[PDB]
Amino acid sequence: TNVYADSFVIRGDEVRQIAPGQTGKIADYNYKLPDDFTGCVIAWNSNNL
Amino acid sequence: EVQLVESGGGLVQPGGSLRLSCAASGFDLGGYSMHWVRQAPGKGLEWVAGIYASGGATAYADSVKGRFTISADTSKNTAYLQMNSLRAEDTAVYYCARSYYYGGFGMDYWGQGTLVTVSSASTKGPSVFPLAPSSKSTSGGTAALGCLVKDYFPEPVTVSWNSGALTSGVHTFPAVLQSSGLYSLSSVVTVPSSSLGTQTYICNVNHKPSNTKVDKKVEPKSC
Amino acid sequence: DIQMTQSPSSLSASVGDRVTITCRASQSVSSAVAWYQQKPGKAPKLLIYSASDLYSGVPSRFSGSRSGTDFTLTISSLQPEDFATYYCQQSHTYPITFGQGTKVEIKRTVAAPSVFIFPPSDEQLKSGTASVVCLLNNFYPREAKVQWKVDNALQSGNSQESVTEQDSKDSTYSLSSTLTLSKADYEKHKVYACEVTHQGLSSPVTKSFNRGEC
Repeated sequence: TNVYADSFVIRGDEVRQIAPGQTGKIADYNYKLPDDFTGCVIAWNSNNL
Repeated sequence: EVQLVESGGGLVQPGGSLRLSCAASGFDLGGYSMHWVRQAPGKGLEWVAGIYASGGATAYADSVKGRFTISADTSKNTAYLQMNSLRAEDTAVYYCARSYYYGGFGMDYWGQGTLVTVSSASTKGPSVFPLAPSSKSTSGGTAALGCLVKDYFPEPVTVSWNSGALTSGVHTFPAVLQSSGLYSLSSVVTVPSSSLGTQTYICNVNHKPSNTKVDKKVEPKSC
Repeated sequence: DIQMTQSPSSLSASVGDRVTITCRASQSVSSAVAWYQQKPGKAPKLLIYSASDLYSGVPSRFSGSRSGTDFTLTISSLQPEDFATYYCQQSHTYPITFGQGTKVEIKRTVAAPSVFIFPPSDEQLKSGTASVVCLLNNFYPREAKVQWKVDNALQSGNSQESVTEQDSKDSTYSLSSTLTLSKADYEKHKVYACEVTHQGLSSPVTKSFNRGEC
């Protein structure tokens, strides 16, 4: 019906929190995906940008 | 690499004062709060004060309120602690540390700490008393000679035996403070017991701040 | 004025074992708790900030989590360099208050001390005072004490103790207890004794002397 492209810039150790069913500073207070989430999370180091 | 370099420690008489400094390198002060933390010998950490470098505003712990004042200078890129009307109660290692913003973030990087001491006795050299060995049978066939290093101020005192030659079997305690306002520590040397009448066992207590030492011979007593 | 209660006061775990330490604020402090490690002669170092965020330069071995209002520091697998007293502070609001510290010990084989007693000597008594000294050498674990007796009665309020640092290889330590008497008090009793007790001693060591003996 719809596709949503959500985006932001995080630390390397935080890529592990961008998933459904997670806990951690981002997972609890900044960005969440639902336990029944249907989607893909892609992340890439942008140190030169 | 980030560095916090402390300076300005020393010995202060009750009612006196001392200004401590902590230089920053590899980072600015702006955007961060500079903090002071006190650690009395034998104790954990206590917050003293904090200043927001980009603010100029400060906050203080009740334990130092009124008595201590802090500041920071972003041109010099250094933090300061002004301690007035110092008491024996204020003997501690004084640390500098950094955190982001006014609060909500832990202190990340710490300097190494400078010791400040206060006492009713501004200074004393040590004296040393003997401890006799057991003359009874022991486990392993070992025995030990020792001494008590007493009534000195300030701490540290380094203790070794036989002018630094005997480190083997040497066990020393940190000093504790006595009712005299002065420090004392115990020490022993444990060897096979027949060695106690063969080897040299002199307590060598070294106290650099007063340019002094005590060389005390300890030997078995007849008993 | 929010205080930090910590438990256990000390924990024993071997190298490769898992360590958990709990910090309990007396009031709400949000998620602004920070954990520190300190070595003798060195500055404290931040391990964790904002409850669960790992600090740069800190190994991944240090991690933690919150459940309800309880925050726990976990060392996933102890290394020889992870034995320290760990401390909590609360940065949420001012003043910053620190806890007492939780000590992590190596969990070495437990054993009794070599025990020596030194009755006040004639030479020591020249001061007009008496000091009875009992030493427990090279034992393990860190927890130990001396119960003193006089004329086979228990003593109280007239003793002091000091404890040394743990050995760099075996983490053993010595404990030294003393009694303080004026010469006049020394003269009022006949039998003095040191009762040594701790976890590794199956039968308390009792050392004793008669007044004036050695």
